[PDB]
Amino acid sequence: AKRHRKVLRDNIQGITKPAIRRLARRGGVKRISGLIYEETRGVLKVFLENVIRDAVTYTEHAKRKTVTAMDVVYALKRQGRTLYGFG
Amino acid sequence: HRYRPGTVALREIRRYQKSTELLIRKLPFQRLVREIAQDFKTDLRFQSSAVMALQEASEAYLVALFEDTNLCAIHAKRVTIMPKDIQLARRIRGER
Amino acid sequence: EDWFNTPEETLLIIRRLHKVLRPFLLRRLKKEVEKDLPDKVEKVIKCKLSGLQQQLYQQMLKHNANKIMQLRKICNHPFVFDEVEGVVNPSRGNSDLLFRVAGKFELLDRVLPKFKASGHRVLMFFQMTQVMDIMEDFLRMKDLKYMRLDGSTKTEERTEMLNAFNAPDSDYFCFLLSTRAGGLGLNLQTADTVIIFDTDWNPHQDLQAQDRAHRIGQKNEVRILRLITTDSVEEVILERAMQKLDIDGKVILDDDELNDTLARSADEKILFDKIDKERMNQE
Amino acid sequence: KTRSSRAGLQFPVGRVHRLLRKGNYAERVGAGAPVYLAAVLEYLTAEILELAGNAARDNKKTRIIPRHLQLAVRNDEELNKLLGRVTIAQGGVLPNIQSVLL
Amino acid sequence: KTRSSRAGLQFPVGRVHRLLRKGNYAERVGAGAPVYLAAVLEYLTAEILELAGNAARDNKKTRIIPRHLQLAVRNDEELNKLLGRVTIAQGGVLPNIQSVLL
Amino acid sequence: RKESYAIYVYKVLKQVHPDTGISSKAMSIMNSFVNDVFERIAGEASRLAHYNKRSTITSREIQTAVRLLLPGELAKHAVSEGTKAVTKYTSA
DNA sequence: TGCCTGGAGACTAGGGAGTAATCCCCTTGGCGGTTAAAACGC
DNA sequence: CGTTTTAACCGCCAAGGGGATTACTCCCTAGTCTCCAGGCA
Repeated sequence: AKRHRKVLRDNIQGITKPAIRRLARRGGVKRISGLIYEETRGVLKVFLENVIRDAVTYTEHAKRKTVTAMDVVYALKRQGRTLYGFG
Repeated sequence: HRYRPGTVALREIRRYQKSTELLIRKLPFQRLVREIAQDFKTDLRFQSSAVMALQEASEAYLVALFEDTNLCAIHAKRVTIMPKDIQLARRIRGER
Repeated sequence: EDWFNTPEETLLIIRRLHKVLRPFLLRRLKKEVEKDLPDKVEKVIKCKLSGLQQQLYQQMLKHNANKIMQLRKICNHPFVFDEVEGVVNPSRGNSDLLFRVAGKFELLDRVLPKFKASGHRVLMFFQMTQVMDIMEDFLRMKDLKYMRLDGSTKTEERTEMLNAFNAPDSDYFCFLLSTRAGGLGLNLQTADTVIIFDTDWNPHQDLQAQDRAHRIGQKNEVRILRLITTDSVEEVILERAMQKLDIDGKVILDDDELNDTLARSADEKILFDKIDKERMNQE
Repeated sequence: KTRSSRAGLQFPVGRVHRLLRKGNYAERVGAGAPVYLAAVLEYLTAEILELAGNAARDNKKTRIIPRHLQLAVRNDEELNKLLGRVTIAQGGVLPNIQSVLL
Repeated sequence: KTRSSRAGLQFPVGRVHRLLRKGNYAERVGAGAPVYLAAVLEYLTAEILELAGNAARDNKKTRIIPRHLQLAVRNDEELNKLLGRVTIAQGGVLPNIQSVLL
Repeated sequence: RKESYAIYVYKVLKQVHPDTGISSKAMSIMNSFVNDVFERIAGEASRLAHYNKRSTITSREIQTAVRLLLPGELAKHAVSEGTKAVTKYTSA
């Protein structure tokens, strides 16, 4: 269209099909169905929602407005999954 | 010169399991993190280390879930992961 | 650092800097080398924004709760998100309210007939990129041939566009150029009209873009107008740019009014009498 | 005269004792608890560093990287059981292709 | 005069304050924090007992038994997600028939 | 200042391998691992002394903590070394 | 129902927390240019 | 696998806003002593 490009791509579509494909290949999957993408996108969205909620609560308890790395480390440590190499 | 399906898949599997590179681009994941955090609180800043740790944790969880669903699919005598495979993996792990 | 940034003190520091800098920088003016400048021309025209954006500026319900960039985008033109078109004009075509939502587009509509009748090619310098697409859509609505250039648009197409513009009988009477992407990349010896858009916090690039209309050998009187909104962020930004220019000085809508601003002679007012009559009929 | 030399260790006994005191784990802390904890910590660190050095020498590398740490902690079943719930940044996953996919 | 009466709760704020003091959770404890925690505990027990009484009335029983508590915990999704890892004596969770194994 | 376990891990590495070095990322990972193990053992000993209604963290508490956290061989050798260290601390 | 110890009230003070003053560094938003990566089709 | 497209990565421009600091204040809670009634047998 000459008037405008009219691009409304959603932000959740940032993780594209080859990214999920590489993740599955790293996980050890040979052949991948076509419906895996939406499912893993929803799973990633739920996980990020939980972790971000925990980190936001942690950083709001300290009255700070910047989400630091230690906040995410504590949020991950709360859910029984400790991450190393960041603090 | 074309190859029969399955061999390039195995080559890519070997390449990715050997290396430790990030399989998700930085800017899309950062934008998604910011969008998801907008729902909890507006006008929030983010350090690069924070989004990097988020990306690392997400990739680790995703590859663990992919290994689990691959095992579940192999249990079904198949070589194709399906949505129900991931659902069963999440139900057995308890993080549903 | 302590003494250089001090500008008694400004006079002494400037005297020492001149005494020590004289063998470094050479600078000459057009009025001294060629003396072929028809006028000192420089113009700022003010306008007002629709109440729909004035309410948002006054209330800041979604801003005070990025703010500067969003305010500049709003002041530039509306219809920057799909919801705006979906609410105002679901057809997303060229229709009413396109040239009324902002004073910049009202002025553009009022002055386009004079550019068409007079034949003076107009270069419009822009800071934002979506504003360039909105201007392209508006010019398509106006059935006016124009040139579109932007940063990293194409490697070789820029040369073809420059060659086409340089044609002695080109049928394009306007071109849109990004301010940051200018870089003196075009020798504008066939145009005399310049439009300045978004405020460009860096006066260096503003002056660089404005100076394009004064190439050596130009025969037509140059007219450069900068469109600034009032009672908004744009006015404050213009004031800050003026303060920056004053600091650098120490180291470095009526038909008759628009006619007087744009006409070079009484014959141009005679020609624009028809445009004025058409504007009166439309009003 | 530092207590680490008396005990024969390389870890700071005083720092460990201070962390145990100001950590509010209890109201009193004995004198054998800091040296014992430092001994356990230095033993674990020595084991992990030895495994990482062996892994790096196998990969003809003279500088330990997170990949070598991941390989060393996942090869040994004991540390794998200990740090099973702990992910390591820039460590990836060990290469393991199934027989039905080869 | 008890501070719980002033606050309006039935749980003893003094007992919670003493437990937080001698529990070695911090070096000092506030005055409103024990009341807050007692109110949270009171609300939680109120919800649990309400759901247990509803389950008992549904089963036509005049007393609360561990089966009623288990049913009340497993029925509500909120408490199920909260109490997912804890197991309770007198087990069994949910009578349900599978539509695929008829 | 900013305290860390960098120099101690570096000395242990140079005492176990004199040739192979260590990077900053691996050093931070090792420091985080040391902190995690320290906090685990500290919490274990604290709750153990609390379960016995005690208030003095001693060698027995840390020994029970490491026997509970470290599984199998990783426990045994450790406590042995621990005992050894304790004995040496009684020597001087 | 009877008994008592944990709970409560009054007084003292000091140290951790609240608040003001100061500043720079990390972040946010945007644009240029290049190109390896993403999209569409058989 | 190909061909067409395009958004990600490295590089630059600008700004201002919390995250750091230090200094002063201040009042909340830790005691210590004296009653006493809610909780226990």
